[PDB]
Amino acid sequence: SMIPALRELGSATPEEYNTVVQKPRQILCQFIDRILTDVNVVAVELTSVMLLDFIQHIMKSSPLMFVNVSGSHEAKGSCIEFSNWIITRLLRIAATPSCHLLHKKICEVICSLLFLFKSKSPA
Amino acid sequence: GSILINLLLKQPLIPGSSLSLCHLLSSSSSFSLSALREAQNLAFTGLNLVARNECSRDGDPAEGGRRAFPLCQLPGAVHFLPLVQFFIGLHCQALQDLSVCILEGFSVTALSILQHLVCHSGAVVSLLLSGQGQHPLLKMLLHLLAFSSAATGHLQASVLTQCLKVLVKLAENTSCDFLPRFQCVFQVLPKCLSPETPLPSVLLAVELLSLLADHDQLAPQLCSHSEGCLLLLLYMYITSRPDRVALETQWLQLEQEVVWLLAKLGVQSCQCNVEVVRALTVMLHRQWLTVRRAGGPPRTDQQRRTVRCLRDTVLLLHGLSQKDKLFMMHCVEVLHQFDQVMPGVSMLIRGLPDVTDCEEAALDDL
Repeated sequence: SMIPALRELGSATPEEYNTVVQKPRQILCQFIDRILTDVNVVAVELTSVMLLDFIQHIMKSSPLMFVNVSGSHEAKGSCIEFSNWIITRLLRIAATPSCHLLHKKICEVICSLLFLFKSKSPA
Repeated sequence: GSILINLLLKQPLIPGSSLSLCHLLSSSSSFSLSALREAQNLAFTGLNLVARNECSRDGDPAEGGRRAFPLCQLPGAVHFLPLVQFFIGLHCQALQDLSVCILEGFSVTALSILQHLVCHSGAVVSLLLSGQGQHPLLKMLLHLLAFSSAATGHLQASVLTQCLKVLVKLAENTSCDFLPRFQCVFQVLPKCLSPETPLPSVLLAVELLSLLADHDQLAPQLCSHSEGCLLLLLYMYITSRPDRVALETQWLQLEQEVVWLLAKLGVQSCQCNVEVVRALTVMLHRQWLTVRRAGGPPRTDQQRRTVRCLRDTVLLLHGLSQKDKLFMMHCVEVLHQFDQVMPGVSMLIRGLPDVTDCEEAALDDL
């Protein structure tokens, strides 16, 4: 998506920043849904692993996409819901037996996301 | 718990003093030689219930919901509480009067037994849940704790610690609505923090202050006053240590409890707000010194805990860097002492494999 537009809030106010940033967050989401929709469609064999590495690297590269530094209190309810959707996709995988061996790949992204969340604020 | 019966019948929990739990049940010597013999018979009845130990079965599977993993709710425990009332509360009267030492020993033993019961039973807490003046033994305990801090006696030092610990352990498991009761402790707790109050009582104090920040009514209480805020007495005790013994492995514990409190206040989301940051800097240095001289990691678990308080201090100063954005204005005055400690601990934290990437960005700030 527009990772560069996601990096900077710019002219958008926090509430509009919510949408501007949710868009590419939603792109990562769409990528994740098909990836973790079925453990059988994509053999875990543990590339989805490339997508997970990209998700962790993306947490590092775009903390704003993962969580707003200002926090956007009102807006974040949505950022947190989106991260929870991603983590739901991941949990479905972690629920599967074959994907249970591929757990660490599911973790990497979520753990980096938690690091980012703490970085923006400990709460 | 079956262990709760063990604890009940055990050599004096308190080190020394010749205390017999069998005297906590059967001791000739509120007074008048009536109904206290009956209290002793009641202790015997609780022992009878205790023995069978039918309650402590299969890890208390019946209880559910709040207070999850509840110490097996014990009917016998509730029974023991009354004799304890004949004990602890009597000295409280002696306290009301302008000998006492003999009473104080029995009172301390009774408080210890009460601590065990509160910790390991789901009943004596149900008594706390009852509510006011209910749970009158708590009223007696609160009176004693407030007076204990006020007067500095060899008996006063310990009693304060014990009452505080009871309050704290109970407030832990209780619900939020049930913590609106413990609210009364907040007012009396202020005296406890001051150095004049027992150091062991000040540590339990720090613990209960963390707990306060956990409570919604206790939080505002921690920073409610325009002057002081009723907090930062704790910030001041770690920085300046009023103990002749001054064992190094106590101030680290105080500051570490306080640091857990701060991280908890953060997660949960005055001039007093300002003292926590500088005190955290000071502690970051203190924990830093012990490890720096020997070099390498901790040859002590308490030393590992000092290192944990170090990492937590860097992370908490980062949160504090994000907090009151204008961190520098209040920092500058202690800024030299803090700058000495920060970057070397940055190196040390980078050295350890465990340090987190989030703790690492915190570190990055300073």
